[PDB]
Amino acid sequence: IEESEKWDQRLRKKKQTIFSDYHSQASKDYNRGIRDLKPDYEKYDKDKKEEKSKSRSVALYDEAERLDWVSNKPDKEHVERLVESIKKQDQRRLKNTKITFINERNRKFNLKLQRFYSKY
Amino acid sequence: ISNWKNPKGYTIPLDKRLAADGRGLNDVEINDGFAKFSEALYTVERQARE
Repeated sequence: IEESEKWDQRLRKKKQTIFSDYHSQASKDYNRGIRDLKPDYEKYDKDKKEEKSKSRSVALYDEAERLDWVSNKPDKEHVERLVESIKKQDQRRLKNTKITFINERNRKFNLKLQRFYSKY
Repeated sequence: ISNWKNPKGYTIPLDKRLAADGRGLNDVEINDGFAKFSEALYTVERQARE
């Protein structure tokens, strides 16, 4: 049944993925990007476990009055993956984005006309 | 698509130019009173002739 359950999840997601508004478009782009994310490296567990042992006062996860989050300077690997993700997404956009007429503009205009009036 | 002018060439096929008009909405019918009118004119014309 587990394989059938995974097919159920696939078919379930397939009928929600088949432009409405910018509001929902932002969310769909964001959760696609999340679907292309790879979290949980060796860093986060070490950070959770190390400075928590000597928590004399204030917790490492407390942010009501935390101060150090202002000065978080990342490492080279994270910025590198930022740049590669951005470049890949840009290339993906440029990849997906791309006789009744006398000129190429007239052609584009006639195709627009065809799109609007052919029904009528 | 205007029947008068366009700044660029922008050729439009004849079907689209034809579709841009209100000719169909304007009915073309004739009153009933013409039928009785003409026939009366034809009746008296024959009567006077005879």
